Amino acid sequence: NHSEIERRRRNKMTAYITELSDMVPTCKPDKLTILRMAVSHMKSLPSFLTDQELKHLILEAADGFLFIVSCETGRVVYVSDSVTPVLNQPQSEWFGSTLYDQVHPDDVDKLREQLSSRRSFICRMRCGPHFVVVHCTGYIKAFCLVAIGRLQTEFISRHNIEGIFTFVDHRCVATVGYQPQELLGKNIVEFCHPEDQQLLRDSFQQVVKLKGQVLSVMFRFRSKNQEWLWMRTSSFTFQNPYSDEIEYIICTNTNV
Amino acid sequence: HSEIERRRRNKMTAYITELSDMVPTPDKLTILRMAVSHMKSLRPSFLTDQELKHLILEAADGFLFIVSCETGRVVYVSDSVTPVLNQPQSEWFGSTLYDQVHPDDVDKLREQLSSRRSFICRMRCFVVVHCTGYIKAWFCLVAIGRLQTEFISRHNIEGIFTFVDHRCVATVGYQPQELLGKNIVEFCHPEDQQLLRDSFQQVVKLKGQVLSVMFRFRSKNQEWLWMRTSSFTFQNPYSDEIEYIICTNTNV
Amino acid sequence: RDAARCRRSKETEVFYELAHELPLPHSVSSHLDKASIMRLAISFLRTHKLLSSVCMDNLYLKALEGFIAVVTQDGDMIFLSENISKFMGLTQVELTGHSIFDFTHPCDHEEIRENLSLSTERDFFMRMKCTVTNRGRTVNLKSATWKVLHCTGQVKVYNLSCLIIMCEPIQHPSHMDIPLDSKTFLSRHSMDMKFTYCDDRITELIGYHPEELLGRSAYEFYHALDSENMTKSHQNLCTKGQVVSGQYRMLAKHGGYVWLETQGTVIYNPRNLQPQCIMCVNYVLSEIEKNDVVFSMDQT
Amino acid sequence: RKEKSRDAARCRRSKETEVFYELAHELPLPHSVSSHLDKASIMRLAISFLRTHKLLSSVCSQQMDNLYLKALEGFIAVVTQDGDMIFLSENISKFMGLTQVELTGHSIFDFTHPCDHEEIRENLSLSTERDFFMRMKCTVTNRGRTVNLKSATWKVLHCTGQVKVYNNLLSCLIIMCEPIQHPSHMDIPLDSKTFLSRHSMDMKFTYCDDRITELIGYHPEELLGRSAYEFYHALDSENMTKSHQNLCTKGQVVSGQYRMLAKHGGYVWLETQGTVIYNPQPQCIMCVNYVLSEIEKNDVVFSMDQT
DNA sequence: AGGCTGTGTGAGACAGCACGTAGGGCC
DNA sequence: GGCCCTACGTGCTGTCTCACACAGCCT
Repeated sequence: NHSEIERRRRNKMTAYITELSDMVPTCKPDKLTILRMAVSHMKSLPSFLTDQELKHLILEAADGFLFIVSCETGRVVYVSDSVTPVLNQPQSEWFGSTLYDQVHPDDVDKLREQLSSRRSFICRMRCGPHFVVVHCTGYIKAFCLVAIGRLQTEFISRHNIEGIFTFVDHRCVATVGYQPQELLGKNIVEFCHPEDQQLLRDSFQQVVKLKGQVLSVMFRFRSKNQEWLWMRTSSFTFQNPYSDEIEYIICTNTNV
Repeated sequence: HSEIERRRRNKMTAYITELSDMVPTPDKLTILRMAVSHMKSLRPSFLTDQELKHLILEAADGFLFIVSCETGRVVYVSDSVTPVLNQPQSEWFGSTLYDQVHPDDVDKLREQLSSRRSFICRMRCFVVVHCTGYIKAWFCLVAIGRLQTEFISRHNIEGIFTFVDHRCVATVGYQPQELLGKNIVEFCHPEDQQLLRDSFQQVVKLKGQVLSVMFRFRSKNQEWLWMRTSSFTFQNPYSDEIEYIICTNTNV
Repeated sequence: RDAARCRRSKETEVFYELAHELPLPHSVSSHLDKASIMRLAISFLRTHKLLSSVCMDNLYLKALEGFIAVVTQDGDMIFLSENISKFMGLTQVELTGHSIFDFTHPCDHEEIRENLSLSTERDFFMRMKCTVTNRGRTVNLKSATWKVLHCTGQVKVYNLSCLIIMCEPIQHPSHMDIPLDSKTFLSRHSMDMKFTYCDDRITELIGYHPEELLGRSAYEFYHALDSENMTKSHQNLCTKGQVVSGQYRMLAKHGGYVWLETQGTVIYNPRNLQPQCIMCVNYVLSEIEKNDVVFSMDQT
Repeated sequence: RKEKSRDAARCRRSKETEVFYELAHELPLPHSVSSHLDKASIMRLAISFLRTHKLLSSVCSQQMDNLYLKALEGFIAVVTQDGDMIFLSENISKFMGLTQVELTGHSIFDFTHPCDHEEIRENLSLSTERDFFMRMKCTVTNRGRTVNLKSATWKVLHCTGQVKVYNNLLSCLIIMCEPIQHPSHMDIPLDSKTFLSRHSMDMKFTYCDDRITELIGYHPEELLGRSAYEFYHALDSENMTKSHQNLCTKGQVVSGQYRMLAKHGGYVWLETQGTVIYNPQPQCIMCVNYVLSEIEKNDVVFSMDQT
């Protein structure tokens, strides 16, 4: 219908005029007057933003810095001033050095192949020793590389449906005092208290049956020193996101 | 151009194949002849009124009844009132509509009856029916009927009781107005207080998935019970603000 | 170069047949673009078959407040009510055979797909394209505005699935036309289901003074057993825009409960289309029941 | 009466048109494009320019500077709290064809998949960091072939950035969209420290590159049909399942850094760029994994499969 | 010679727009 | 009556669809 389209266009134009009325700082029931005032305001103030503003806009969002390296030698031709707030390093340190020196000494095989037409790699550089990972991205021009650099008690133990140890986090060396290897391959029922297996068996048969809901139970675990301690567990069955099948039981053997 | 033409050709071929499958009896030209011949044997709207009623009564699962606008009298009622409302047509003929609904719902019908209409009432059988209809000259109204051990209790973040269903009288023994205002841990066994406290302070952290525990619950007569609770925290769908901790108490 | 100039003319002479035979006026039936003819013939044959398998009369459709619709496993509407034009700007002729997935919001496709597949009763809310402006003037499909339809029905199988859904619309609170009664009080809720403006009629029906409800969260009045249903209904209202609840108990001021039924709605800002507040209409289905018991702390 | 009344309307319309076409000259665009711009586009561009300049003056307040945009592999896009885009990077044409002039100022909800109108709404409105995926309309095919709008194919963007509130409260979101390259048409070189893979629908190893043996230690033929969830460290299971859900519901994802169990103990950090396949229904899922470090803590043993 | 696919053609109906006149409403 | 914002529609162009025209193939 022509009338509906015309009405929609008129309403859109009126809304835009109302918005421009508030946008102009100087400004008033009019349309020609408001347009003239907007033009006059715009007189005081080719691309929408100058090249000096896009840099700030990109730095605020991506939170990165521009660096330049030479393929033949790897010397840092230029580093943006924003390197200091990111890596806490003065421009002097980065300048005049080699990019291979500013990375931990096992990822050199990546940069060596990358530098020697688009480039993109993930590496780690020293933080003036804490190491951080930055997603370097950029292109290659006449031969030099230009690329901005962006930025980013208890022990979990899986189980089988029967109750076998299919995983042991490294924290078990201290939380329970047993080496991870020893616990693997043995049912969790054996390590339980002499006569407490009923509670654990019921909990294991219920966690797999109650449509996968978290359960909590307390028992008396043993230790290499032959002492009884109360450690709680939080058991819930993992489910495949798509197929929706039982993968394993995740138990967090929290210690009281 | 090419893609549009290819899609059109594929759609036409699919339609031809479907039409061929539909007919009982080719070279893409005899198919249309057979289809038109079959249509001629059969058979101005797509379906007749009776055929449309046979579908409406199977989808809505209701019936049709006619009532007067003067004294709530019934002139004619569809025969479909036998399967539903469990009653014969004899009662629904010459009687008053106000006498076939709940006594407390007379005012609603009285106001609604006296050009569209809609309301909800409960005819005798009690059930719930969503009456809808209009008004036609006769004045009469034409409308079509239609048809549609555990213990629950809420809890605050800390654990103070905030709501208990009437089933507490049988599940435990206390009255619904006694548990309110008293912490659940007070009613738990002294030995099991630690587990319940840990679960209550952990459920808030574990938001979105229910948590289950077990302990001993008291009763009106001094003894011990075994109640398994499945408590899950509640969050508003929009604001996602912790409001209350439901506890679907179960007896085991 | 004779069959091409002969068969093509022959096909049109045949395609005009299978079109005049359709149960439609000859003038309209003679202006179909060689594809709607089949789209209608196949649908008519399928609905006649399904009709045969299943198998004041002319007042049932008029009495009904919705439009009957039939959907098969694939999603091809094989029949629609003759009165669909009243609600949706589309008509039976031009919307009989098109895949249902072509006239629904992409986010709502999953619910329909689940519902179609084979407990036979079904109940869901879906958004269907509407081209009827508020003023009542029909508009072209190129400017369709989404409309929420409340659908009920039961899946059926014929000698091969099917579906018979009787969709109805939900009246807008600000454009109400159906008369009210003595047991209906309006109300306005904040976007998080927080009371912000309550009609003065609750003081007579439930037992709460209007000044005692402004601010308290709505979820602290529903009975515990209905919390799941109310949460689902509120989620549907937030995601779609309009929802009709079931039958949830509401706590009184001195004990017991009274049943209700809510028809929510959402109001949108006209400057940025940011949702403002939730408007609801409440019915009452009974009086106070079990008035000698105390459930919550407030009633105590 | 009528004769004089109509004359004033003609003069008013002429004056309005003259002012409208004079305003467009002020915009920072070439006169050629400016002259033929319709009135609505002129108003939209003026509004966007004023808003962006106000934001830059309020909050965001040289020899080698122009290279910044070219080095970046995405395109900046400022989005207000109402969904309006007040500025799009000039280089958006390459990734999506839609030129800056055509798209600038339009509502963001009009150029995104309807199913993704809730994630954007949540992210725009207020911890001031954002990292989410979105589906945006495109009009450029592989290798570059502009087509009409109605033939648009949705693309998935890894949107990153931080919100920013500027006093008039008004809040402008700044994002850095980055399209994910399709593995079937890889353009950047693949360095040595990488091994391709191909998993089934439910994340089961169906085919692994031969480099895995040199990188991790598992044989290419030793991992067929085994679920991938049996290898990830238990701490990263939540992140991995979230990434898998996003892959299923959005086509492509870039999973965050996690830990994968290797052979004879230890683990190596990995980053995966998943990509679903659509049959002209889904068929299979590929992945382009990365390796960040050598095996750590080789002696320690975690899973039974390593014993 | 039978139907089947791949290819371009002219013609009717379209939305986009701008610009007209006109009631009608503030002074 | 003095301006000034709204309400419907003439004409126009650039697109949309649809059915009509040569290439070619196993029975």
